[PDB]
Amino acid sequence: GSHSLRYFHTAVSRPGRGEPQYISVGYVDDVQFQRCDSIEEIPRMEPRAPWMEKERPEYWKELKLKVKNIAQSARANLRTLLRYYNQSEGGSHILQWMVSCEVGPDMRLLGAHYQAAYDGSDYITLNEDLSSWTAVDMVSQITKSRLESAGTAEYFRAYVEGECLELLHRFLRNGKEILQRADPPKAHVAHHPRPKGDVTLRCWALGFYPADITLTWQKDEEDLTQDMELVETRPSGDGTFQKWAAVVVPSGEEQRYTCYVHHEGLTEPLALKWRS
Amino acid sequence: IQKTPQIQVYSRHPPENGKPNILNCYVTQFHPPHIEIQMLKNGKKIPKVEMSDMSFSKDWSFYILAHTEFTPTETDTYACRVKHDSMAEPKTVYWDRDM
Amino acid sequence: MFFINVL
Ligand SMILES: *[C@@H]1O[C@H](CO)[C@@H](O)[C@H](O)[C@H]1NC(C)=O
Ligand code: NA
Repeated sequence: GSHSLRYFHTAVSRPGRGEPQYISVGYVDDVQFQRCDSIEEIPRMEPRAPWMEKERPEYWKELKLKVKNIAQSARANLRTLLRYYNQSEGGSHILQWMVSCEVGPDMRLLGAHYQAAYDGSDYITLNEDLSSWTAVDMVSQITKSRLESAGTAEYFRAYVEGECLELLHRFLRNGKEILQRADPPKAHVAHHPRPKGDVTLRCWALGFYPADITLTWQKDEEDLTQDMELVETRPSGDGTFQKWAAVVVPSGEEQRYTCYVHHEGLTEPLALKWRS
Repeated sequence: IQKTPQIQVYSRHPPENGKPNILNCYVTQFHPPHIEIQMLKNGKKIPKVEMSDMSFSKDWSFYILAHTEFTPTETDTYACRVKHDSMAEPKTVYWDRDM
Repeated sequence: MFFINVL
């Protein structure tokens, strides 16, 4: 039961009418707790998890100011980046960054992250040591030199060991029922005759939390890695997740196939067959 | 570095004809973030479509969930129609009760 | 809710 507070930030230099110049969504593990954005310089904030109703008004008023200041700073940085990469005005460009901290069961800090991308590609990453940076090119190497000359990671560590920990601790307490849980998958195999006369076996997993899961089909003396159709894990919209993996198999050979489900809420993997 | 959306249409709960449910359209793996998403019942746009906030994954691509209330039957068809700047034309994905 | 100037 390790836990993370994560924020996913996006700044857009020339967004469409009505679209955000700046947006960030905050999560604890796989549960979203808020939306912040700035549209035409107007900041807005919305709660997204029930425990956020326990926050004092001062939380939202400090947050509003953070949104305004972050949105302007990100816009300024998009302007500088356009210049250093000698790109054209009039085009829209994207600056993204992820901020997180992670604690263990005893609430001990285990790690933290700060990483940024420009136009969908890695730009700069803070290393595991929380003191040095990794760049990808000569523009981001300038950034690294600035941040290291300035000691800027000191102020990021002060954020990690200050407000990131504060909020992670408070949210895990106020949202304990939602957050300190693992819901195991409920799984079954569905059976679908095909026109050609063979069969689809679709192994389903529903109702699980958190999202991380593995579904695997195995025959017996055969590996089915390249035969499986696997959908990307997907939200049910009620806080749980679902997934399936399918294989096409000969009619009358269904009992040779086994679906295995691995999830942190299970004590041992489920092994499932088409029961019939 | 544009990335094309992947689209999945599915129900929140296993479908049973005549029983209220929620229809999901989950759109992932796209960049840049501007996206247009509609849902349609028997060829008619559904106005009451809710959108989650957009977020993004480890590889920086965006994702978003569109959802609406629905009661599946034997004779109604549902679609999700998506347009992104990586696409010359919109793509429609229909709901399949088996997927 | 933190931001570093990259340039
Ligand atoms: C931008 O243009 C200058 C002018 O020639 C050049 O020195 C610099 O390398 C360019 N930046 C990139 C990222 O190519
Ligand atoms: Na549970």
